[PDB]
Amino acid sequence: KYVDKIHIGNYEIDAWYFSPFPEDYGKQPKLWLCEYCLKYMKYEKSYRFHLGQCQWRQPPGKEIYRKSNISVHEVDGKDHKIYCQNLCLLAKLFLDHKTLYFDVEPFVFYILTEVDRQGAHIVGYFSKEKESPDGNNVSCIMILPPYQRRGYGRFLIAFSYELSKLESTVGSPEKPLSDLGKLSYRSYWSSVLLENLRDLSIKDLSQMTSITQNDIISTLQSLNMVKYWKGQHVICVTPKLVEEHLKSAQYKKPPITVDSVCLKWAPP
Ligand SMILES: CCCOc1cc(C)c(F)c(C(=O)NNS(=O)(=O)c2ccccc2)c1
Ligand code: NA
Ligand SMILES: [Zn+2]
Repeated sequence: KYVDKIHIGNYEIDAWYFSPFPEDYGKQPKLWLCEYCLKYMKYEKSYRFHLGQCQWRQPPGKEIYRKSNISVHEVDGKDHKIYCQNLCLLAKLFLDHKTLYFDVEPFVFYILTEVDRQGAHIVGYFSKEKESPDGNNVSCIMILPPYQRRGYGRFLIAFSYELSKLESTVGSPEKPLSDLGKLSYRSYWSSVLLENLRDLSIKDLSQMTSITQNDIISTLQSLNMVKYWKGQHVICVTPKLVEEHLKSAQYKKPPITVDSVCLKWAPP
């Protein structure tokens, strides 16, 4: 029997996938998780006692982004091993393709939280390899179900690319992406490139956005905005065609913006 249900904060959440919590934890009808330190527990009573005792009111690591009540914490896998292991076990409940949960030292984790009077409440995260040979600026990215499709995933996607910009590099999320992950990345890519085309070669768009040329090309192909000439993809769009796409339905929800002014981060 596997963990099939968790209590975290004020949410009960059904699992989507197997995650390798220890066997005696999976046998319980429900797993209880401290929303601040991510300690997982077998019983409501041990959960209630921990809450009265736990002094954490936010993730560990350093707050590298804060605007109003939106906050991002950078957490090194080597400095906060247990925390990051528990984060990975949590994420695996909602990610089919994640495979790494206990060797967290090669990773840095970026925790998105939403703050109120009580503390900084975890929304989701993405992990990133400290040294990515394949040029991946995201290893795994996960939004907890009650926060999905509400702008938090787009924020985190945009955030990963702001780091890539500061690193003077391009990057792409590690594949395979989840079903909702694909739609989210394609929508973010379209929004960003269409906005830049409204306000340029494919190499220019890549340097301005840190989106890889392949991801730019595949996105422009889905928008039918690229011509092919003698082995080279070429951007072929009229300023009116861009506006037609942009005012369409799906680009109407107001995003949580990444304000680079509020991002306190220096590249390694
Ligand atoms: C738990 C498994 C998957 O977890 C995720 C992962 C990602 C990358 C997500 F983006 C989301 C998510 O919630 N997307 N919807 S969205 O934020 O409103 C959005 C709107 C427009 C353009 C992009 C995103 C959930
Ligand atoms: Na649920
Ligand atoms: Zn705790």
